[PDB]
Amino acid sequence: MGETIAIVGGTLIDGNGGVPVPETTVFIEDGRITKVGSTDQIEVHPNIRQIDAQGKWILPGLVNGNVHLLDGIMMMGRGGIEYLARFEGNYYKVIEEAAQIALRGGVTTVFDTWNALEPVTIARDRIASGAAEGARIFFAGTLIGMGGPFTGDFMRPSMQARTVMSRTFADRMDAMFEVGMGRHLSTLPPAEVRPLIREYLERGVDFCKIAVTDHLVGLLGFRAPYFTFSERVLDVLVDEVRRAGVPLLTHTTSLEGLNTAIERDADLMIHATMTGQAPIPEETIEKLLEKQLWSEVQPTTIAQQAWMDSVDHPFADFSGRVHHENDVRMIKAGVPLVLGTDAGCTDPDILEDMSQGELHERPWTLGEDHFVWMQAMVEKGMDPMAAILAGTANPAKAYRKFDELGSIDVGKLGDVVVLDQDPLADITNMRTLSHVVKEGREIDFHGLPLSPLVTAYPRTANVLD
Amino acid sequence: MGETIAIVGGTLIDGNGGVPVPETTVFIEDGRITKVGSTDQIEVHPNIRQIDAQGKWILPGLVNGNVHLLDGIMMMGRGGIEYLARFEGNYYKVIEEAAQIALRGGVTTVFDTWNALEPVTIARDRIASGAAEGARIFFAGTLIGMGGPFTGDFMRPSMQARTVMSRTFADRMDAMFEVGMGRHLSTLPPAEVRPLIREYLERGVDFCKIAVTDHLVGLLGFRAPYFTFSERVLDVLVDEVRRAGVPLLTHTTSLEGLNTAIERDADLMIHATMTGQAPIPEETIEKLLEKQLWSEVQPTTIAQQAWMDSVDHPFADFSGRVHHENDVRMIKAGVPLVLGTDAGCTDPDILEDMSQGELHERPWTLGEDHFVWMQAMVEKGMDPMAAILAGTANPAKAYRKFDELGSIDVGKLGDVVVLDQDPLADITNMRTLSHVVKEGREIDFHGLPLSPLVTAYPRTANVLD
Amino acid sequence: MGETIAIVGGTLIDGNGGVPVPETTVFIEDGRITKVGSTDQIEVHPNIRQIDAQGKWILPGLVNGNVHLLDGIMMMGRGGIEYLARFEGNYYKVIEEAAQIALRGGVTTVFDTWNALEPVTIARDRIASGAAEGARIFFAGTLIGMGGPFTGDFMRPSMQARTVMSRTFADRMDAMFEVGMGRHLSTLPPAEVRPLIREYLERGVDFCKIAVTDHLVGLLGFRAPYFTFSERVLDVLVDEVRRAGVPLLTHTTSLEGLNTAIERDADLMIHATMTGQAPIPEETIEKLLEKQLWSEVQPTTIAQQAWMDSVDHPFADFSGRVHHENDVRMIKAGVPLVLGTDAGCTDPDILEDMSQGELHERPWTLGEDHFVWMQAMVEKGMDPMAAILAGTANPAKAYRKFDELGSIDVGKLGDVVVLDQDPLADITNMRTLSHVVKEGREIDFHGLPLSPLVTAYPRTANVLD
Amino acid sequence: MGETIAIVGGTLIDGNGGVPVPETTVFIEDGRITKVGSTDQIEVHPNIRQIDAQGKWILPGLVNGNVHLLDGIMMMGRGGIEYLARFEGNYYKVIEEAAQIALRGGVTTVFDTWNALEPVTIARDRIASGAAEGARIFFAGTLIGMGGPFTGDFMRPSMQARTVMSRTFADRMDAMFEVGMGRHLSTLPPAEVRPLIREYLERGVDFCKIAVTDHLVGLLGFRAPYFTFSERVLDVLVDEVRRAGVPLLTHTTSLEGLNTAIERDADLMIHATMTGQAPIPEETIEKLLEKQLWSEVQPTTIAQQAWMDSVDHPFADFSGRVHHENDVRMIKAGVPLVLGTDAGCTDPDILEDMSQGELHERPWTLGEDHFVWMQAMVEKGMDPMAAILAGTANPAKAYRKFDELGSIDVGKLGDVVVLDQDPLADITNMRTLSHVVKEGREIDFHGLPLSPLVTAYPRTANVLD
Ligand SMILES: [Co+2]
Ligand SMILES: [Co+2]
Ligand SMILES: [Co+2]
Ligand SMILES: [Co+2]
Ligand SMILES: [Co+2]
Ligand SMILES: [Co+2]
Repeated sequence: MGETIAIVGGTLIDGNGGVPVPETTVFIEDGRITKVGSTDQIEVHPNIRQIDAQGKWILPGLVNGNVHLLDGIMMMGRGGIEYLARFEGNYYKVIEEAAQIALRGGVTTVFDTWNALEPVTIARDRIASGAAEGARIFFAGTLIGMGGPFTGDFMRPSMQARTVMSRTFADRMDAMFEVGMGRHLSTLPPAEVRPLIREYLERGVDFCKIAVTDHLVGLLGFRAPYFTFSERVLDVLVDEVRRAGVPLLTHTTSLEGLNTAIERDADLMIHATMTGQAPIPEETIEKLLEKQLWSEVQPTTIAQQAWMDSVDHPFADFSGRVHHENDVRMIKAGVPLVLGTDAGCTDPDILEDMSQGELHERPWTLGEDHFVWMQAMVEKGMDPMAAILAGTANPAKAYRKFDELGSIDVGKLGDVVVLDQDPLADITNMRTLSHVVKEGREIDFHGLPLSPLVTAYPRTANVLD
Repeated sequence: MGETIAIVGGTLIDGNGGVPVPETTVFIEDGRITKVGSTDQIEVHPNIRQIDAQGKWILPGLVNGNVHLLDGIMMMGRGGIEYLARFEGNYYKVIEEAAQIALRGGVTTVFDTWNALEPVTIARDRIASGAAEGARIFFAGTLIGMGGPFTGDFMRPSMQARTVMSRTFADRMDAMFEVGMGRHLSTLPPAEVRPLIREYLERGVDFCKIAVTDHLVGLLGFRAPYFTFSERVLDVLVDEVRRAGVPLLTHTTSLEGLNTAIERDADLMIHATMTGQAPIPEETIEKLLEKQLWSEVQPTTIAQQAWMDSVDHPFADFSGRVHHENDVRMIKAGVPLVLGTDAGCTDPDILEDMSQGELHERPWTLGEDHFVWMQAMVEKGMDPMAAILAGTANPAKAYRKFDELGSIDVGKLGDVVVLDQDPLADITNMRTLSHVVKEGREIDFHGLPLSPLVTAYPRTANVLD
Repeated sequence: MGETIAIVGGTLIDGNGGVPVPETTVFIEDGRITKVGSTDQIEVHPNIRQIDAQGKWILPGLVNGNVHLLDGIMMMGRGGIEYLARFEGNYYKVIEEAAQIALRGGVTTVFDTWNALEPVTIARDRIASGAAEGARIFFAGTLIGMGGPFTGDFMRPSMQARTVMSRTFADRMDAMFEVGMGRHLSTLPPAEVRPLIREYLERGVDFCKIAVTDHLVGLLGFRAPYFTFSERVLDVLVDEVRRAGVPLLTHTTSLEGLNTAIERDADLMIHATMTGQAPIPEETIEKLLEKQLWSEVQPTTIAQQAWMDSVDHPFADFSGRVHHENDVRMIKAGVPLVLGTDAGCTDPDILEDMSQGELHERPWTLGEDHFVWMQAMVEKGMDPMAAILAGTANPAKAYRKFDELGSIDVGKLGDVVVLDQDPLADITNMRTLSHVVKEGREIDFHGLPLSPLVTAYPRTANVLD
Repeated sequence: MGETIAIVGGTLIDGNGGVPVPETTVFIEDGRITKVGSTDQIEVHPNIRQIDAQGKWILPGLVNGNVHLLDGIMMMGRGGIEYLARFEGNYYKVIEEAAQIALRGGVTTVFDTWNALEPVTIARDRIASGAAEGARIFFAGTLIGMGGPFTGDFMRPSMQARTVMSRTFADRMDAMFEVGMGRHLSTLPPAEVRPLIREYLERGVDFCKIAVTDHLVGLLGFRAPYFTFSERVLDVLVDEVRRAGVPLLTHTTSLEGLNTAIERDADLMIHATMTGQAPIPEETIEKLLEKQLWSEVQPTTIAQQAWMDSVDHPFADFSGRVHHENDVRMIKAGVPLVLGTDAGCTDPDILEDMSQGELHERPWTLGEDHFVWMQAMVEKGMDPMAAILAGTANPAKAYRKFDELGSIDVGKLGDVVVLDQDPLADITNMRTLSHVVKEGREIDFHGLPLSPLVTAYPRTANVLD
């Protein structure tokens, strides 16, 4: 799948954190970066495709450490039934479309931390083999110990999908997301858990995410967290994940969940600063610093948060108040940080419901969510370069892919983006994409997605042959 | 549109109620009945297709006075969202499939008293023109003064679809069912109602059904009925319907509603015997007998009603108790009765939820509903011949189509069915279809529907190209 | 129960609409007004109690044409169960306390248009006989054709009390409000309705209120009104009310309901300008003018309405937008208008839930609601004198009590209030009460209610003997 | 506090499990047992009150290891609001009434494992001091880590009290049950949990019950259990409980919860056999046998469980199926068992809702619950003597009160009951009480409760002075 190209004469930001290098040239052959250096210092035979990066900035291909290519954030409110019913038969194409939408924003690698295993496998495999366009996918499959989209984990007091849908359909959806690893694992002794997780890991996942704490925030609010498992069952899960040799992700929503994750040396802790609206103790930050563990955080911009607060939004507490303070203090301490957003490609019927306030700097809008993330983190005092490293090298490191991707270095995959303006002068300039390259192949990124499916709109009631 | 055929040597039950005529032959040319006579009295040039009816019974094509080809009854519980979301783009084909399923049951003409106008129009016109297969369709479009499937008229206290769906989708679905004739009509002065119903009737409906009473039984139960309109607004609606020259249907759920419908000389009174679990007064029945108005009734069988009562079903009061007694008394009195069922082709995911008891002699299962109706009515004392007429000639008379269909008479359309066993001996023998003929064309009815859509099952999550 | 007193030397506003008379004296003997005229012109032997009305204004005792002394507005949202459970055993005392709270605001006569018959009878009879303090009560008992507080008439989609209370208690409350005249009347033929309403009227009510339209606004919103009865059953009810010789009240929520009420010559039409957010036609206003019928209207102040609109309040449409326009146009046409508010004495636990915006110029706060009403109507262009007549003579006339009360005239009951400042200069000066007299007895109105019950607060968990 | 009496000539079942000792006499002085011996071996100076026990059986005062004197089980369905609103002001008297109803059933000591702290304190102290009648009370106060009756811990998907009640009342009720030890504890670091539980234990509780697992079965069913706290927070709680010198109780709803409780050497494990409908592993039972820890279990009888299954009751899985099998296996293994029921004195309006089947051998009906427990356990194979010990000596042992009560031994409190029939011959004969003695004082137990409060019925709407 690799091709050959040269990105010529731009200011290079290679993702290793150093001072940027002007008039630099990147040379990619057969997918891989072979030469990085000064323009005058190396030659481009004109049988070779070139991009003119003069006056422009060269960055590695962007990396999102947490997306849902079947839109999971939606399923936690309105729209789950209609979306899943509408696209049954085509989930892998929904996933490919979402990957393409991510690619349209410069993101060449996505890490999907919750999805239905079958279609995300199909889509990853098709994208890897050139059979389909889109960002490179690595996935967890399901979240261990969490129920599917029609269980309590996606209910609200006034929103209970199972009251208005067939049990059969609901069960069929819950099964394709749970894959046998749902809430019932909490009823089992450790020796019955071990084989189930061992078998699950043999199914081909790139990493494993465990629900250390509950996923009941839609039902109970933010200040009543639980643990999904006893700690010895949790340790069973963790040990089997280590046996399988894949990275360990955690889902936590309390201070004690966070500490518990830290003491398991999690490779990546998803929304680590979501802590039941209780402030993270200095001790916990000191552990993150001593152990050099990666925390993913999911912030809101000043504007989005203010809008949320202005309408008493139900998820105003997800990133607001004490969690905002957590983000600020984590930044100021210099802990290892990873970009992730829970973003997905939201159904247009649900988008059409939304006010302009809801849409402006919306954190879950796949394709723009990473721009917004970097903006929000910089609004909280993060250094623009660190913010770029967060969306580039850091997730590669956390997921153990930094030998293949995440920085522009010889031997690594030729994923690259070119920006018209300086992202270190203004982080919103990350939006100023003009070229996108994946494995040395330049992408017509403005013409993505190739075959609109979810994003096809408006919708015709009776399509005539 | 029409073809030529002859049905030979069967006992004729012609639909006019007379003594059955043995060793009879029916001859059809270009869609029209040209000869009815004794067998040995008419030659069949044997280049002409023949059906050997010896030892068999010949009936007119069956007629159902009330169906919903988009399954409305379903939308009054679980399944509306998934069903409408899954088949958006294809509603007319859902309707054609249901029409074919009706045809598979011996029904050559269906009267649809609530549906979405655009797709039922498309389907009717394509079936009429030969572009699609199915029973002949006549329709009301919407019910004047009723809300769409995501309004109060389909809610239950613990079933509120709008709480878990996008407003945009809900609104789009309510608009294609309401077509501007929803609950808001109840807020208008008469002079502003007039143009809306005038314009509605210009959209090509075959008849018009008015909500004399409410449709809130799902929300409030059976003992709290309302009137939808004032008397003078009702005067406006009725006047405009009569001026458009189409039959007037009514929806009534109370004794006063029924009386109000009788006083307007309604052409057909849908579930006339549903009257708030209050018994129909003798004077009302005597009004029905004197004005000779058609009542559609929707009974349950003994087994079904008993299952319903056993599991304390929400709609046990639809046809149970006082409504059963109403049915019995209407039968004994000999009022004019019409077969109708509110049946539709139910989504297989919803059917798969059902127990054997729910499914057995289920009244809303399109394709078997009319058999079950006749069984149920004969269980209550109806004369089998009367029941057969209720499902052939009587609907045609009520809808003013008896000049074209509903009996086997010279000049009428050549819609015919053949049974292997005597329906007058045992009404369940209506199920023993061996031949079905529509407008002279014999139908391969065991092979319907042609292109399973709703009824395609099981459903595949990811269909590979 | 009458006593003797003289109100000396104040500017008299007698309620007949004329220019106010300065230096006037009102002389009451044994409950009745015996002399009204110039101060110099008549003598007060000093064995006689006097109030010094110098520099002050003399008005008749205030009259509220619509209250609920068991707080009905509350039962339509949160708090019904706890209130009714807390005060079972003492409803007549709740009612007396509320009457006393009305008296504290200058209101000497209240008309209660929905309540539980037994306790409102007990309280009226006790207040009339001196056994208990409070405003004079006249009542309807229940609203004919409406369900009790635990039926659909007080439900909202997210508020269903019967899901969390005993059926037994709920039924017991529904019975004491319905008194057999609930929703089931809609299921009956006219000849079965007649005796039930005839019997109900023999139970001792002062007037009868009929639910011409539905009471489902909490469940369905404002733009889906129904009629409770067929018009001939409605006419049965109306005729029996005329037979009984008591005033006819109507509840309407649509233009057609309003017209229907008008064509029955209703003595008082409660919230007549509540019309499904459709504008009242000129023709309907012309009928009100030609027939000189009384309309009660329930407006909001500019401030309260703005607050409601600022928080998307669920009952923002009760008096806002088109209904505001209705009020304005009714005022500008000069139709006969009556003050009423649906106000009650709200449980303090429910008041404690409320923001300051909700409480400021709240229309349903018994004891201040009439001040607010007059303010709101004057904000809409009503003449202050007409606004005073609306809360004084007009309800007396509508309910046919103007021969006994509602104006200061010889022969009438000696109900009087004294104000410190001029209500014709600023209508909020209606708040400046300094004396209150009922049947010639001066009231220590600042010390009401005598025996706090509902208003007793805070509430002690364990009261020790 | 104590009195003097003698019980003469009965078959003694003393609570220590030995062979029953015929023609025995028990002698009590100033509340204390001083003599147990053969009849003809001890003289009764006949100025001393006597109970003729000839032909009768003498048992220790019965003991219930788990009740709720404010009826908690009720609050998990319908009735919480009405019950708490109706009796605010009088909670301690509700508690005393329930204690008296326990006493009416032969129960002289009750252990209340969830209640509101203030009123249960008041009631315990007044019963202890002679100021009120009833069983001796020992209490936990609240359940550490559980929400109050208007939190998620008492919700069902279609039962959300807070949707129809004032926030103020709900909050006030949640505060008096939680006492600051609610769900928010799960958000805290260990060092901030420590002072709260330290201070909680200083408020005078007799023991402390910890929510090891969740209390969301009403909301999520039985197969989705969680842990309330991390291991180290649980360490803090347990450490502080042990340091306060009171018994440690646990609430567990999973196998891992049960194992976690066993590993902490809990003094009593409440509904130990409720384990997510997953069978208890043999190794857990063997742990119980080796550590000899007390398990409270809450079974259903055959009839009751069968009624429950017949009507598909929400709590059929509380004691049915795998939990029944757990009970059976625990009985066969001979683990230490304690009688407890979660029973309370249920509001008569709620009882009046119930069918005969619901009421028959109902496990939560205080005053009969312990009889039903013993019946249910003997139905599962328990030895009647063992069952009797489960309801006398065993709770006293688990709560560390066996030095004072639970057997008839010299030095212990003179709590005694007399039966007319042999409970070892048929366990239902535990119902044949003829005498009840508390601390030497014979109780007029047929005359309890003294002052019906909750149980006063029917309820009068308007009580005239
Ligand atoms: Co060269
Ligand atoms: Co912007
Ligand atoms: Co059958
Ligand atoms: Co004199
Ligand atoms: Co003010
Ligand atoms: Co029994």
